Amino acid sequence: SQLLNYIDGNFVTSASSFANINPVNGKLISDVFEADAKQVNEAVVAAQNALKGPWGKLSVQDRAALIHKIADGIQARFEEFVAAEVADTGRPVHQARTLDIPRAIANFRTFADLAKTSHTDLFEMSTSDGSGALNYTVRKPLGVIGVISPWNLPLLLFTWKVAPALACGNTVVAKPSEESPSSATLLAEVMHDAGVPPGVFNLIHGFGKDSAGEFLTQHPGISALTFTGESKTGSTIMKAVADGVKEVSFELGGKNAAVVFADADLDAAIEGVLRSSFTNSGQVCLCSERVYVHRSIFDEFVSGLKVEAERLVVGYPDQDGVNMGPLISHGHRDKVLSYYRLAVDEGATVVTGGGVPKFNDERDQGAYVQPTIWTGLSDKARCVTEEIFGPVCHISPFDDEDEVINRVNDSNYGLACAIWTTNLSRAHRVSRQIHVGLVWVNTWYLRDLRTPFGGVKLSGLGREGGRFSMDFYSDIANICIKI
Amino acid sequence: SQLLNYIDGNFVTSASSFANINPVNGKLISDVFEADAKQVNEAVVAAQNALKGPWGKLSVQDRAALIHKIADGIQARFEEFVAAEVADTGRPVHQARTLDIPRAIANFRTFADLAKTSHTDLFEMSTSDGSGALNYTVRKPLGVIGVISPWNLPLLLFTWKVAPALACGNTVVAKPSEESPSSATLLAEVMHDAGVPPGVFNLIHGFGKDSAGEFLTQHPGISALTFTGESKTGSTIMKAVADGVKEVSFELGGKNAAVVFADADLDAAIEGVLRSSFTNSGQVCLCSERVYVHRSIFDEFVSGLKVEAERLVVGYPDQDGVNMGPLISHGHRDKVLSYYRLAVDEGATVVTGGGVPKFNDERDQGAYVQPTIWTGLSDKARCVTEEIFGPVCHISPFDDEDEVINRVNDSNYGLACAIWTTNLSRAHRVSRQIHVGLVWVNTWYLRDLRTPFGGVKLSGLGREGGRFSMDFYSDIANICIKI
Amino acid sequence: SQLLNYIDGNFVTSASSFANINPVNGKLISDVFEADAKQVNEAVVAAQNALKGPWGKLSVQDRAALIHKIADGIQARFEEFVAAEVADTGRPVHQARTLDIPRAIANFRTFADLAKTSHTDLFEMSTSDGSGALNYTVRKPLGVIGVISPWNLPLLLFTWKVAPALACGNTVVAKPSEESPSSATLLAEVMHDAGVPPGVFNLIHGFGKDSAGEFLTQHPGISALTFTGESKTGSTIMKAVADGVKEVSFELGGKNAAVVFADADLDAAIEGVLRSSFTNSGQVCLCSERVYVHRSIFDEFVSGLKVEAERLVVGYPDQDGVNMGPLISHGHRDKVLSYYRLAVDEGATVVTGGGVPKFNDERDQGAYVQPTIWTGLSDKARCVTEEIFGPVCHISPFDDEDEVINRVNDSNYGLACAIWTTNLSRAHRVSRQIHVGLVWVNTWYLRDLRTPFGGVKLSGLGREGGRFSMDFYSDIANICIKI
Amino acid sequence: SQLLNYIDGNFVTSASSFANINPVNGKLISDVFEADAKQVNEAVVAAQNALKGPWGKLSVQDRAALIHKIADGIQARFEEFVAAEVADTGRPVHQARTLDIPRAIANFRTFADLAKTSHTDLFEMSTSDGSGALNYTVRKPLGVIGVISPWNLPLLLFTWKVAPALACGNTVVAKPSEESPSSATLLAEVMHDAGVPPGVFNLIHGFGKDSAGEFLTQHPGISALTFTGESKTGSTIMKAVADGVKEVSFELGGKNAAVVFADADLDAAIEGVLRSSFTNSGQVCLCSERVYVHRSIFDEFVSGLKVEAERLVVGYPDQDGVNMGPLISHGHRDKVLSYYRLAVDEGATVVTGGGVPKFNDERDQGAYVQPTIWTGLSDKARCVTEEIFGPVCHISPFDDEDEVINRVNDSNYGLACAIWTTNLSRAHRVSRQIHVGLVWVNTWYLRDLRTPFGGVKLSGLGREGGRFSMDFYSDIANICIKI
Ligand SMILES: NC(=O)c1ccc[n+]([C@@H]2O[C@H](COP(=O)([O-])OP(=O)(O)OC[C@H]3O[C@@H](n4cnc5c(N)ncnc54)[C@H](O)[C@@H]3O)[C@@H](O)[C@H]2O)c1
Ligand SMILES: NC(=O)c1ccc[n+]([C@@H]2O[C@H](COP(=O)([O-])OP(=O)(O)OC[C@H]3O[C@@H](n4cnc5c(N)ncnc54)[C@H](O)[C@@H]3O)[C@@H](O)[C@H]2O)c1
Ligand SMILES: *C(=O)/C=C/C=C(\O)C(=O)O
Ligand SMILES: *C(=O)/C=C/C=C(\O)C(=O)O
Ligand code: NA
Ligand code: NA
Ligand code: NA
Ligand code: NA
Repeated sequence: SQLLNYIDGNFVTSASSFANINPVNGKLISDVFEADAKQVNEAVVAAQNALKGPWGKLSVQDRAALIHKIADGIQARFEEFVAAEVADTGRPVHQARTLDIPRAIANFRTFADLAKTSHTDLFEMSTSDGSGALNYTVRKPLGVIGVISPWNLPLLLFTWKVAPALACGNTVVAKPSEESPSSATLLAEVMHDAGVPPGVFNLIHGFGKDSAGEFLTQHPGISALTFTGESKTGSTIMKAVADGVKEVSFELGGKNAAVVFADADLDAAIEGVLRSSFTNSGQVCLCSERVYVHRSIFDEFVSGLKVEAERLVVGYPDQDGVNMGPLISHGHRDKVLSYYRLAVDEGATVVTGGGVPKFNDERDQGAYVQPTIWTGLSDKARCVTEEIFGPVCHISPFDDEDEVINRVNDSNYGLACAIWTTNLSRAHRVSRQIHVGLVWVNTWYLRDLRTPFGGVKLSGLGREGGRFSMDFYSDIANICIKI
Repeated sequence: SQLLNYIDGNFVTSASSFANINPVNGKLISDVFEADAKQVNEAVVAAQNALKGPWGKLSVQDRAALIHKIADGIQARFEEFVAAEVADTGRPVHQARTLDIPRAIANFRTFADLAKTSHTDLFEMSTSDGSGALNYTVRKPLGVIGVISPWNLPLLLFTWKVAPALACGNTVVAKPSEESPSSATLLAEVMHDAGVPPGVFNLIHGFGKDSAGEFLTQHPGISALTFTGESKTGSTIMKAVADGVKEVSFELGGKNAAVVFADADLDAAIEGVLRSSFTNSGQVCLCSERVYVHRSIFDEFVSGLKVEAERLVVGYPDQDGVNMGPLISHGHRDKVLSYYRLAVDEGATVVTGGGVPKFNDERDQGAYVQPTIWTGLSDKARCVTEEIFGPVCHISPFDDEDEVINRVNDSNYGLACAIWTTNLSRAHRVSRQIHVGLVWVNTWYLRDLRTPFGGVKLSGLGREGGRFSMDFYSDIANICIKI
Repeated sequence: SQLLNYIDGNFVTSASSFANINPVNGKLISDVFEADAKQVNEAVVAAQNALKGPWGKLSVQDRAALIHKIADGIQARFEEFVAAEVADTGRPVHQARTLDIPRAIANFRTFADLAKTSHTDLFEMSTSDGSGALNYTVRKPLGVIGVISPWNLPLLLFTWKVAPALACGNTVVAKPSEESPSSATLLAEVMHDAGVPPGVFNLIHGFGKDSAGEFLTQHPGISALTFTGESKTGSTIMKAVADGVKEVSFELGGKNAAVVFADADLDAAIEGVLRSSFTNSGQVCLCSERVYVHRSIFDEFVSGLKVEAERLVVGYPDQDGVNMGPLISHGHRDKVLSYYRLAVDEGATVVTGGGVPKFNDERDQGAYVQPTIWTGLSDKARCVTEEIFGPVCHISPFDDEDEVINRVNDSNYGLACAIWTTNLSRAHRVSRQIHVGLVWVNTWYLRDLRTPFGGVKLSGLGREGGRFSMDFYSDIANICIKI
Repeated sequence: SQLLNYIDGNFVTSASSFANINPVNGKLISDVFEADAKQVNEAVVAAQNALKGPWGKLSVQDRAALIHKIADGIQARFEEFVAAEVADTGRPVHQARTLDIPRAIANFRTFADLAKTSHTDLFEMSTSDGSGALNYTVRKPLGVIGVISPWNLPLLLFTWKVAPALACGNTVVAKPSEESPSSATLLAEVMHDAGVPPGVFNLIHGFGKDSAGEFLTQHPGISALTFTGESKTGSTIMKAVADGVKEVSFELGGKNAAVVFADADLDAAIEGVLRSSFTNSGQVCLCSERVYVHRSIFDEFVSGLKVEAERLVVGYPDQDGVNMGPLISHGHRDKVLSYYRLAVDEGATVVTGGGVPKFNDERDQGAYVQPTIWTGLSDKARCVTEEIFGPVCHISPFDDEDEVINRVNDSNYGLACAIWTTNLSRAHRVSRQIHVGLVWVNTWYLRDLRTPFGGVKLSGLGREGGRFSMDFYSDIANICIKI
């Protein structure tokens, strides 16, 4: 497979290519052409020009119809996108079929609909002469949106940004993770086939520092940079755009906690924490890598989770009953296993997992690790405070509600939290005190696309979703008429 | 000993003081104690702790009531605030009495009221199991808000940030401009007398780089930094908070245009542009330093404006009929005069002004300049493209509507624009094509505090005002209940 | 052709039928089975029951998709719907193709989208015990919506009610005008073929008093009655539902004015008033039957409008260049002609029209009248104060802006007004003073479906459109959780 | 003591008067002049005129400040208002001090605040010529609001309607209950002393039918009628305004249930149903006259409530620990006692009360009744299906969740419901299935004034509160500008 850039209506190669590797077996899947600085310029300039072309003349209704046409395009190639997403990342086929590709479709449809329904405000005011004035606001395209996305939910996160950007009339220069370039490239094909005017959507491949990613953030021609990824990368991009004072929107992961209270449905909570720790092999920014369980049910909770975790099938994306594929790459697995070691050095008890499974086939050339549970670490351990981004959790007992709220909040991060309790007052009382952008009670990662999505502290800045995306991806302009 | 810091409920001095100069005559008004890094730490920690004190326990109704009491406290000492604002800045006593102090009181009242009325959102969704779920959002205090304000509308802009910060339940560490520290110090005494709990509002004095401003900016304990001032300082601040990924809100001035079309009420447009160019001696981020006038009325407009500008009385804040005071400082005076010279060098015709008036009294030791009108420069002239922040405007003819719209938008800034026209279609057609955050038609700087206020490009990031401030100064949290 | 009721998923006849007459030539088009009280009761009960079936279990997104399927079904038979609407009413084919059927399809799509995007409110509050409470609101189906619609824009107005009813999860019993039953019956076929569950949508044919309309109105099983038609009829319906305290929504026509100021674009105003007076042969609740024109342009406006009126082609629905078809029925024509003589008796100058065209072919057996302009009546003339609902307008001069505002507002109706002026202040200053639900400036009947649509005084009560429909066709419930 | 009408800024007598009776002892408190038809017309005409006077030139800020001055004026005479409401109704001094008078003050403050903060909508749209159009909406005063209020919470309910009416710029003609005219007459003095312009607020005394109530209702000069009281009276008023098609808003009582599930905090539920049944001697539209208790806790619950009920002190309004005053009147006690008898006829077990207390003093000439509890009635009994409006409740056991939901909903009414449960899923799952306007979980009659308030079925029409009031008491006008 060859994966090219898509710049100003055309697919183009580059001076340099890099390998896309399948993490299931270590095999080469494709050569990917790295955009250089010149090509990034070309994309941004094309994006700037396209804003003054046909795209800029479309009614909101026409624009929304075309975006639905994009989403029809993905649906018409549904299985091709499933296969591309699975090949890049090793994620289970059922996950790609139920979470990944459908969400990418729903992202475009949801924001296409919002572009049609959304309106703005009218404020009337008195003036000293008695004639009054009126202020009204409009939303306009911000301009060229730079989009930089990660490899953990490639098409979902890539379209989570591209859909609202296009729905708001912007043009886009978008750079997918070098680890998972395939579905974004098929998306370029869908755009092209749907007749999206040239320059409106541009796809550039490559890495971050000293590559397409960095060149994007440094380009004076963009009006905003939306990014999901590692928190320190957020800081770097924020510095990079500072001289342009570009608008920024960041979701930057975290060190999320699950809390299980004594009145929880215990079997429900065990299954739910199994899902929150090990979904996508723990490679969701929302995963619970810290878990607090009331002392009175701690042992029974830990025993039950150990049993469920050792029932997880780890293997081929299409394997019967598969629950976990590999990590995204050998590089990421190096990081995760170095934390597996660190946990033991910090004095953890390894409840289950802690290494890599032996398959006695090509999966041994892949990037698999075992689902892993720890117990016995202090709230200050590095494995309990630093984002690992693997299929792991540490479990600790607690006694008191105010105490556990403090321990959950005692973090430089604050993206998400999951709480288990059957008690009505506790759900609402505790949830509002957790210092994060997203709380789930008796579930996890349940998404209504209209809700504000973002984190606090090192976990991000701004919110996206619903009207928060409609506001971020638009110039909000106030027009005051003296009457 | 004159102007003290206010930290954790105590007025405190510092190791070093600096002079506050009266720009009317260059005399010393007061010594101001410069907060050092330790004192800035102390203020941030105290604000962090106050979030856990009784301030954090107030209901929204009680918090609002207390904010109204701060406003009452300003009103109670109205004329003292006027005298402080006038002493620091030389602004006309009438301006301080009508624009500055009332706006500051209205800032607290409007955001107190919005604190009580504002509400959030309820989203219902279906789920696989048929029982559904609820997402609802809440606003919570962001935490400690760092406020850095400029010297041009001292109390107005300082309260513009402090009022919504308090209304949203935050605590505050605020650093007013070294040039105009008096009214913010009186506001501290007002907070004290009102019984605002210690730590909730903290005042630190000093400069930017290597002083209280830089320190505030780099402190890990703040949750956001809101700033009004020069764009390049905005960029410095954006880099400073980047490692903490702190929320940011910037309004950074610009090079604003006024446009007068042939069908304007000519007398009103001349009066309007006289106000937009010379109010506060041209020291408002919203002033029109570039003016475009349809060729059919260009000479008449220039003639009329010249006559009106030369009627302006430049003098004492309590001078009979006074229109303009001095610039804020000799240092700012030097910048402005550097531009007055550059304008001649760039080939400008000096319709009026272009130097400093000769008063033959103590005003000669202050920082006055003349209101100045230029003509004959090209759209690329430095004097036409760089923010001067003085009482000056260049006037250029135009012929076509699409032409003038392009020349207005050909700028790295985009804060505000004023359009003069009596034509219904043109007003709405042209206003929506101007790439700024704020357009006024047939008026200027007419303010409804509910409206989104901010700029595009180098002129800012984000919006404040109304629900935009309620959002920026709050954590927006989403809570999802599985049923 | 025979037109059946549709009740509980089955097309059914009745003991009695009535004739559907083509107003172009007076010929019989169809027999229509009249629903009796007994069949009305079956529809209401089937609708109640359908709330507890599969319909009531659809997620909002699934309900919206099925509603888009209804719209797809109409589109798939677009030309059949065009032919049906034309046959019943005589409207020009081009109007059916551009206004009527497209708006019916748009009505369903607009409200299906609003069903997906709309959300409700979250209010937090403090309590005595310091634990606080939460109030959240939800939208639920009101229950069974009774829909009674008029003959002037049959499918347009029929679906304007049925679309939001269904979108909000209600079930429906709908009674279209006896003059225009055909497209409603086609809509019933589309609903059936789309798989809309039995009892969700019920179509009952008949008249008002002592027939289907009245019986629907009197049935205790409905939860609301939405109605567009004659004002006195709205009053009757309001009395009929009073004992059940049913929710009601009425749009009741009016005696709308157009105002042409001295600075109007005269040719555009002539064309605009031509359209506002004579569209659909003046059979729109929104038509201008009163026109005020500034004295300085009155003679030229009257002359220009006479020319354009006499250029209108009055003829067959598919005749080349046709502008106007007949009135809906002989009965309506008797009413209109009655007013035409009354105008003469009241002292009117007949500028043009005032009678019936003579075709010397089968159209003479139809229900045609001529477009008619009057001049010289006083503001108290009956022909200036009572809604005629034919292709007529009276034109009167004025001198003063406040004067004409008073004359427009001096009416027992207040549905719409159209104003013509090129002046920015005038447009906003005048529009806000007109006591109507809807003002247009320099256009007429330009519809954005998100806007509140409705009248004041005798012209209606309640608003529909956008969120106004979502609120009216829903129970709004507040749920207060003590924490 | 005399109570006059207040019309066009003047207190005026009438050709007739009637007795205001203290229900504690049947002693005459004052004579009340009964406005006649001529006087009502004079009030409506004065309110109509005042719309064009100084009231109507008020900015929204200035109008709100005057409204707050009205509130201040009530606070300034707080104890007098307390005394007037007690005298009229016999309510405990304590309830008047904490519930009635402060809520009346909060009603004006909350709507004055809303008046300042509320804004409207801007919708942009494409047009066929490519220039587009703008639709913006505005709120204007509806006109003259007719207000008719009941005697159970005289000032609270009088001001609940009057406050938003005035906050929206309307003028008011208000008719308080014949049983409780005092606090409203004091309000008129406050309005007057506050400088409220003549004609803005008019107070007319009298009864319903054939008196000031009915006359208001039939007057063609009002624009709306807002009413809280008996459901049949709402049906009467709806017919009365129907010929003018006036806007109507009704809150019409009900037969509200409380539901106590087995996992309720039993003690809390016992206390909560005590309050919900006997507050204001059960004369609240919101009281729980039907209570369902899970079978497993039924006997315990009844036992507990009997004991708490017999603890209640029934006596003088100022009497030591008084919990209950008398009924409002003798006529009303007759109605209630008649239900006490019917309960027995219908076969009910009297757990407690069921008659009148015996004082051996002036109170024996009052209108006291005992707090009563019944058991053993069927769901169809008249005592369990008809509004008594006394301090009575019937308690019935239930077994299943879906069962009790069906029984709660099996009512021609639907105002409020209180649910008791500690379970998170149940509380949300059950609350949304109750067919009422208002649900409380684990509390009762907890009021956030921003929330929508109203009932379904016979219990009302429309919603009031927050923006629902701002919309009902305003004309919503849409203004569409073609560009
Ligand atoms: N947007 C406005 O309203 C506004 C206001 C004042 C000045 N200006 C512009 O800025 C120019 C210079 O004036 P100025 O020097 O007072 O503006 P400045 O932006 O440098 O300083 C304004 C505020 O920022 C603080 N500050 C400065 N440097 C900082 C730093 N490195 N870190 C943290 N805080 C810092 C200052 O102490 C002051 O409170 C003017 O000529 C004008 O062009 C704009
Ligand atoms: N607002 C509008 O758009 C509109 C539309 C049509 C007619 N009108 C006015 O009404 C006049 C007469 O026309 P029309 O008789 O067809 O209008 P109408 O108001 O009497 O009837 C319209 C609809 O209401 C039904 N209806 C009539 N009486 C009823 C009753 N007592 N109970 C229940 N339903 C009833 C009809 O069957 C039809 O479906 C026209 O001349 C015109 O002035 C207004
Ligand atoms: C009345 O004759 C016209 C009604 C039109 C509407 O209701 C509409 O939505 O356009
Ligand atoms: C009915 O008896 C009580 C009504 C209460 C209100 O309307 C309220 O605002 O609290
Ligand atoms: Na890969
Ligand atoms: Na100074
Ligand atoms: Na017909
Ligand atoms: Na009484």
